[PDB]
Amino acid sequence: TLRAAVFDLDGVLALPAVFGVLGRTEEALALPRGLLNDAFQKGGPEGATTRLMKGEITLSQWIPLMEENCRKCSETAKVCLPKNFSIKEIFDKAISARKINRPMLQAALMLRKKGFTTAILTNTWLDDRAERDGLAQLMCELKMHFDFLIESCQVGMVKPEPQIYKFLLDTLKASPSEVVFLDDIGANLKPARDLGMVTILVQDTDTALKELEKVTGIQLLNTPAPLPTSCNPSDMSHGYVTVKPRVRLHFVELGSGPAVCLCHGFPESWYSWRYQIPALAQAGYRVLAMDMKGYGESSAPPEIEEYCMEVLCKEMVTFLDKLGLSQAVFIGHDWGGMLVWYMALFYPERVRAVASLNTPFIPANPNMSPLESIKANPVFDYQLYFQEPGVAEAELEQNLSRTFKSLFRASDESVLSMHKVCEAGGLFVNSPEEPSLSRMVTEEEIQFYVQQFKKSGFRGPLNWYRNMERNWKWACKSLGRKILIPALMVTAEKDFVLVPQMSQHMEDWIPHLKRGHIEDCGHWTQMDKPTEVNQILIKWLDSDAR
Amino acid sequence: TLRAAVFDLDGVLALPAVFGVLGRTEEALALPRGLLNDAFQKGGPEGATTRLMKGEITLSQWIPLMEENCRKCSETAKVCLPKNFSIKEIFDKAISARKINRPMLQAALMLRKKGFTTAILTNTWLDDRAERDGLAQLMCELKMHFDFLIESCQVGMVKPEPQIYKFLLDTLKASPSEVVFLDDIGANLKPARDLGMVTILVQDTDTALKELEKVTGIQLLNTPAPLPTSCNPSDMSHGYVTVKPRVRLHFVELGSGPAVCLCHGFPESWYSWRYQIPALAQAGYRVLAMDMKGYGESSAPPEIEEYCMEVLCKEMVTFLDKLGLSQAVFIGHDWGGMLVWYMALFYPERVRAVASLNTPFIPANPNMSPLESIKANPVFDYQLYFQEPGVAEAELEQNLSRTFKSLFRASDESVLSMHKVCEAGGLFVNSPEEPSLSRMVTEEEIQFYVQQFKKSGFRGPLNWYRNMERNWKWACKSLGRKILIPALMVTAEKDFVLVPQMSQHMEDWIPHLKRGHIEDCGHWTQMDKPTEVNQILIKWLDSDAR
Ligand SMILES: O=C(Nc1ccc([N+](=O)[O-])cc1)N1CCS[C@@H](c2ccccc2)C1
Ligand SMILES: O=C(Nc1ccc([N+](=O)[O-])cc1)N1CCS[C@@H](c2ccccc2)C1
Repeated sequence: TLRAAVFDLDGVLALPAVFGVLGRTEEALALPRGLLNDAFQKGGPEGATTRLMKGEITLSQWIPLMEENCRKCSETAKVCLPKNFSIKEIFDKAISARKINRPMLQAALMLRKKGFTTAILTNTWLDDRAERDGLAQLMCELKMHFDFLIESCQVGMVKPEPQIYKFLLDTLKASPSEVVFLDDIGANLKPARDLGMVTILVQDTDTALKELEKVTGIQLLNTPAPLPTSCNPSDMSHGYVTVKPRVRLHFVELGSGPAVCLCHGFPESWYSWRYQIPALAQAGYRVLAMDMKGYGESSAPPEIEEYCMEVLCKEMVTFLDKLGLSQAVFIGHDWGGMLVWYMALFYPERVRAVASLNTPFIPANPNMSPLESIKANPVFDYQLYFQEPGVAEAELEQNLSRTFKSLFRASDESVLSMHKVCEAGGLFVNSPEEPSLSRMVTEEEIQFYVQQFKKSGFRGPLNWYRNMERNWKWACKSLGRKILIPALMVTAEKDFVLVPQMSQHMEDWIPHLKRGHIEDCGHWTQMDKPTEVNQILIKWLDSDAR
Repeated sequence: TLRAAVFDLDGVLALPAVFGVLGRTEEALALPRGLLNDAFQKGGPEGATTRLMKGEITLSQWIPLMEENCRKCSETAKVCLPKNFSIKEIFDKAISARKINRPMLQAALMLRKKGFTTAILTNTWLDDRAERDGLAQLMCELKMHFDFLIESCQVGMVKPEPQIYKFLLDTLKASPSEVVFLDDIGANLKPARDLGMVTILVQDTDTALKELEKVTGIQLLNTPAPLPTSCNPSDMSHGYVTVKPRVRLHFVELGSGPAVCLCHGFPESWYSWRYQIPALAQAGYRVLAMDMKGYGESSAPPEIEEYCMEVLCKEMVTFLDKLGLSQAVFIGHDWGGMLVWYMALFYPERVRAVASLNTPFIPANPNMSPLESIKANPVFDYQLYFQEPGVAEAELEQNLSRTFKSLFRASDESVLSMHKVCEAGGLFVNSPEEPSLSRMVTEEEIQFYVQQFKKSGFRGPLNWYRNMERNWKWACKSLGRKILIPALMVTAEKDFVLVPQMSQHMEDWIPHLKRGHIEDCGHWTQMDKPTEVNQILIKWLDSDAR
């Protein structure tokens, strides 16, 4: 019974095969057929290429040796190489053109999801070229999805030598009959077959995957669109900044490029951005996913006033100061969306661009108390329930698993009524003791929220709702301003608390506002429709946020 | 008696004054004298500029109002404004030209060092221009050196209104007679003087500083070159990455731009880079200053083999993987310098560029055991003392303060002999019990090292020396390679362990190697000559590392 799948890199996990460029070059330059591929393999086990693949020499030292072999071959073939012939240019272009074979990666991802151990086994080189970063980025993107990456230049062994296959089996801790090995080189497949491994010669991806699903008994072809890559909390870089004596802010950090600060809502976590963090970093951004004040590993002081928008925003500015960031693009959802509009209004010099999921920008009404404004909307009744210190804390803290399972539900999963919460006497009074698991979350993801909230509970989080008057007075100071930095408003069709129509007048205060809209999407935007959130954010980031 | 110094921004801490550009523009465009400065102040307390400075409107909303005022003024003066007249262009250029007044900043730094509370009090605006980052960067660089930054647009008050001065005194927690207030605007100085503050009208910096030193009794002019900005450990962003089940790596992170990974030596800390971290971040880099494996907040497993170069390097690659960095420039000192050359040799695709302080690159001799090679050099005797587990640990751990005070000494401060350490029976056998404090360190800096080493002691650190044979065998695999990525070798004249002459053959293996050399500099390069280390590293980074 199979339990391990091994993939080659060139011609299997990445296409077009860097190998196939020698053939393409011969054709484009009208050189004798196989001349370049012959110079490439010259000397066989004792030649320059084997030394390169074993890690004896680097790619830059190999380049002149390949050029000498090309000349020796051309002399024998009684031909002339072009005037401007460059092995470096040929390989720079070939490596740059080589991209991940997405259906092959999806298959390896599915096999690993079904309990297989997966590995990449590759004949590769030590790349010291000026443009080596492109390949580094490729290898980084691919390697994260596999249990092991075995590189010939690192192990000092090369396919087809039998030792590399015994090394593979030893790292896999598996007998050969338990292993599928996929390669585009028939000669490199032979030693695996000779040991009794199931082997697949890869020409076109589709046939290789039909052979692979026939042999594993797992559907890999024509399968539904998979979810974006999520985060394993223990595999992340965890950052901590003290913003004032009793307050520290925690964040998860991934990637390089312009800083993108992700601000979650109520009652959430940095982990609410789990499907966005890997995608935004892959898109060329440095992601800083916060635990907002009152949450997870960030400090949660008890005082109500520690949670007014003026102080929360001041602390986020201090957070940038301490990290040495002059700006960040700010992306918020829910209460984090409210903070992000206030960051744009009060600190435009620190905000590269601003985006909000669900939360619209609505200016303070100076002729009405915020209580009156909240009371006018029947959907906002739950906010009055949140006012009295200790009441919502007791109910939300009574059974953590029940709390998250009841809150975190898709629009079709009997959401939770938000009207007559005060009349009813609580949020979960008409809710089951043991709610069913929403399709948006796994049991393990729920238990991450339970564990996070065990530290500080709901006092700090509920305090974000307890500064209505304080926030209203501060917001009134900004009534003559306009938001003129790049801005994105993303609406969610089925969010019945933060309804798309509530955002209809935003243009009056943000004239150049850009929009996104997600249909069949409830309040929990990020986990409800992760693929579409990612597409809308990356498109806006690359156009408007550098 | 004075105890607080307050500085204006424009014309005082930053020059040329953005104000003075209206005059310059009038002259360059042959417009009536004061026409632009008159349109700028139009309406006085009720005009567009006051609304801007109070934060009622942003800089982008103000721009058309200033243009209307310019036209109204020109109509009255019976003149025409040019065809291509643009307030935006004028202000973009003026703000971009405005730089920190370094001697004024040095004076504020000296006053704060002598116990003064310092503040910036400024009439400024909410900057939402596309080029707002330049000013954001300026404000960031300046604000870090002060106790308070009071901005008119944030407090909704403006100089010369008396309320802003009462607000200043309340934030300073000081009576007016205790405050020096420096401003380039005579009208903005009057309310401070009226309250009884010592005031200084700033025209030329030199006269202002003579007035300032006369009044405080502190030398601020013609003073020696100050040290670069250091780090306060509690003010930094602290990062943590798990690289494998029992191993986590700690780092301090500051700035934005290409990732620069700082690797300390023995027996050191991330804090050994304290004078480099702020300077490199200011220079446009993202600094990651490590606690190397075995040190500070990083894990310190007991096994010798956990500290061989192959594993240390593999873990540093995993560290980049987990942070989502395809590359970093690697800068090492001492044992960190050795690791960084090995990162370049084994993982060139992950190393943007490589620099070493003191540690040369010397290839492994395959015809001699590493023990023999170490025994050949009399200065390397202390390494034989470090071999036997527990022996050097007991001596180095006996009195932590004595350990660091004995080790950390400048070339002229009776360093410590490194020959006949085994014969002598220890490192400190001819050393005093209570060593004097080196001029390189303060008592507080010593106590930071003491506190860090209290966690794991010297077992993990000494284990870096205990893998001679293991490192020699691994290094021999790289004997046919050359280092062809950008490389910097920095030599220290008076390092008598890592002598400059030991680096003389490096070109044979690193043909394009660049060099730096520091005269009158001992082993502790970073703290011995911080200004020169900073100059050499920033120059090489901007030329060779993007
Ligand atoms: O209550 C909110 N969202 C929310 C989040 C979670 C739940 N929940 O039930 O889990 C309910 C509501 N909001 C956060 C974004 S704006 C905020 C708001 C503040 C002032 C006025 C109107 C609306 C309301
Ligand atoms: O011992 C070293 N430095 C050092 C650091 C601190 C002290 N000290 O006394 O504090 C003494 C020596 N070295 C680290 C850089 S290369 C290393 C080395 C390894 C192998 C062969 C020769 C030299 C020696």
